[PDB]
Amino acid sequence: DISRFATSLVDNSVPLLRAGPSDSNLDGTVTEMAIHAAAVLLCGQNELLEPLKNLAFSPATMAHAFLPTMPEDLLAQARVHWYTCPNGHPCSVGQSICIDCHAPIGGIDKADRTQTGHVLGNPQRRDVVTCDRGLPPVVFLLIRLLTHLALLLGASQSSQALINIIKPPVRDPKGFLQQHILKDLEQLAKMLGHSADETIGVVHLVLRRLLQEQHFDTELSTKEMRNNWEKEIAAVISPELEHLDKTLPTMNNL
Amino acid sequence: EAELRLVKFLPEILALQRDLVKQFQNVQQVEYSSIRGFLSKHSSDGLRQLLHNRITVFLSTWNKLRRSLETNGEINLPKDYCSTDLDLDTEFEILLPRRRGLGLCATALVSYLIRLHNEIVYAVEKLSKENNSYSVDAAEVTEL
Amino acid sequence: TFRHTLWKRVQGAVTPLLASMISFIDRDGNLELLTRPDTPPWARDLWMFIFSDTMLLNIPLVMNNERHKGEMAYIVVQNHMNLSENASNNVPFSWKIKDYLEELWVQAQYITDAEGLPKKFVDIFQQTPLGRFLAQLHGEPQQELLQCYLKDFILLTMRVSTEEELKFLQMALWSCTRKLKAASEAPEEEVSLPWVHLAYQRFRSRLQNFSRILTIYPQVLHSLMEARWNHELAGCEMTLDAFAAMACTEMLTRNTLKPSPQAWLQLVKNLSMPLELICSDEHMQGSGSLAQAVIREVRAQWSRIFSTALFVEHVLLGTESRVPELQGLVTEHVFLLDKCLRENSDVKTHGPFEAVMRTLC
Repeated sequence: DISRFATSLVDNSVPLLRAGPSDSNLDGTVTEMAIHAAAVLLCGQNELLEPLKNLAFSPATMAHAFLPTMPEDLLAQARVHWYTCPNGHPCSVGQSICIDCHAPIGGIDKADRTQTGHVLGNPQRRDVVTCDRGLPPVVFLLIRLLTHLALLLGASQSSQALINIIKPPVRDPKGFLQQHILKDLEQLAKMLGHSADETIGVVHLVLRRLLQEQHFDTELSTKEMRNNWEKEIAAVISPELEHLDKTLPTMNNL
Repeated sequence: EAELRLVKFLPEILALQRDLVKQFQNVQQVEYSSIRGFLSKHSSDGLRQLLHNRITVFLSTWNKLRRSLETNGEINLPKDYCSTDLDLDTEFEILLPRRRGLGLCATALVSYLIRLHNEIVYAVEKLSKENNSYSVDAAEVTEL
Repeated sequence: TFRHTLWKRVQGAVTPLLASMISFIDRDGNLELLTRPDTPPWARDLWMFIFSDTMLLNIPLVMNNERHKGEMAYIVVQNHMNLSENASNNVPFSWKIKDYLEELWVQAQYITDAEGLPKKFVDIFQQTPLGRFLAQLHGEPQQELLQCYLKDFILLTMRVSTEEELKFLQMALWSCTRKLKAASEAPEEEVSLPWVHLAYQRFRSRLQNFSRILTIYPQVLHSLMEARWNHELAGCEMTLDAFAAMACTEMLTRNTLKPSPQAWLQLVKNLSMPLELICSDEHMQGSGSLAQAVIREVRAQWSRIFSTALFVEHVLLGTESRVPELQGLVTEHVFLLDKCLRENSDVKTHGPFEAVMRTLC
């Protein structure tokens, strides 16, 4: 794979660029992120980020598996008194009768709402960060961004599988990721407070510390072990970002 | 805080529900599925303007939260309802807070807003240790 | 017999219609205003006048024949106002009158600017058949109807629990509308229901914070009765809110730390917001000279009790929950600050400034 990508790059046969790429001053940015992420993928052999290789190089693996960092029903950890009657009508009065059709339930079960794949909505309107399952917004959002860029790489090198894995149907499945990374880096600039290129360097450090760690689930079978994998990857990613007070002057000086 | 700042719009939409439940003397069916057509057939232009402001507020607070409502609600809303950005030309059944059907959207939103408010108030209930059961019901709800 | 078949057939087309028509005459117990000798003549007159018109009280034709077999979901007569058993709204057909006045106000508001409303809307109501019907009524019955209607409107648009609170809000809105009529180039000769709405569209925040004060401190009975008796509520501007603020600050300064310390502080923070608004200028734009005078002293006492609240906030609770040795000094020092700032507690002045810092030192 390394030599084949090198050959495709020397003679301008890169699958990402097909004479129709992003035309702003950010196709280069997403290209450097893509090259660095792909290098982390092919150099690394640890099973912690093996799901990343499975997502990128073998899109059929995640053609059915739960794509991570996605809107998930909170009715899985466990009381506000919203109980649906057997006929399908919710009730909230605390053997009563339902407010509709007066079903003999009340008083005087798998709730699976989580979906699979790229359930995220249109990236154009997204200004709120979602902190869930005990993940600080920093590491959550960074994992979100790396997932987006890995999916962009996979769709570029293998189109149809990722076109079929996304629930929002679009006529340019590779097209909207440019503004996806637009809004992602915009909210990175807002939340981190650094400059745009400074945030790019911070993301570079975040994605490099995955490569410089060569010391659970491989295909992310279900939601709970996927959350567990988020848990075990956040504890590794975090300390480098905690030590950003000293690495920032270092990177500035370099 | 991004979705908690929308609790301030809770009373207005609540009035929009009440000023419909009282106003709608049951004709046994919903008319043509268009809010704009409903305003067109509405008699007085002043109440037309008032209802227009109310529907615009409701649609604005619904579109920004429908993606959230798709997973953060406590009632199983079918995935097609929380899929498109509804506008003033959508089905009129949305405004009526029916417990089953399209109206189950609107009610759900209201529920979330309640669960958006009391929950953070719940945190205060975990701080002072003395509970003031000032639990107003969803018809006296005001700016207070 | 065929005659009985006809009798039933005609008793198959009036029963649903009569059931529907009753729902607009027995809403909030309107019917019991007819079968009661104590009702004044104007009550029955207005009841008949309102019921006789078909456009003002338009009852929509319900067609109870084209629906599939459902449940026990018969014609639901709604009651907006939560009344007691066998109770009745004071003014006949209160809800419909309020709705009609509100829609007329909306028309006048969207058809005029912010200045033409008070006169154009009143004239528009006067052009209504209801308007000229009340123009027919005069004298003491007009005042009795006004009191009944403004007692009814509070129940419609608020939530009240005790009748004494209801009387408080009644005379508060009465004084508010009297003040608004005073600045209306019109004498005390006439007054109309419209103004009761206009006052609610002007001083809404005032009655709102009044209600929040009375719902956050439920024992307004004795203190407010004494404030009303010793200090009469004479005056065009409604001063009962300021007077309640005076009574609240007075008997809360009385019981400094008498109840549970954390509970006392809790009540202080709950009532902080309303007296904060009431002593703010942003609410006392049209207050009278007596109101602008009493708010100064109520703000001074509020500042003093806020200082005592800061004293009881941490100097014992937060860290002295562990060690009780200093509780005596904390308990006596609030009284020493009281004895230092009886009258002048304004920390904006250098004198009491240095006094407070020396006491804390």
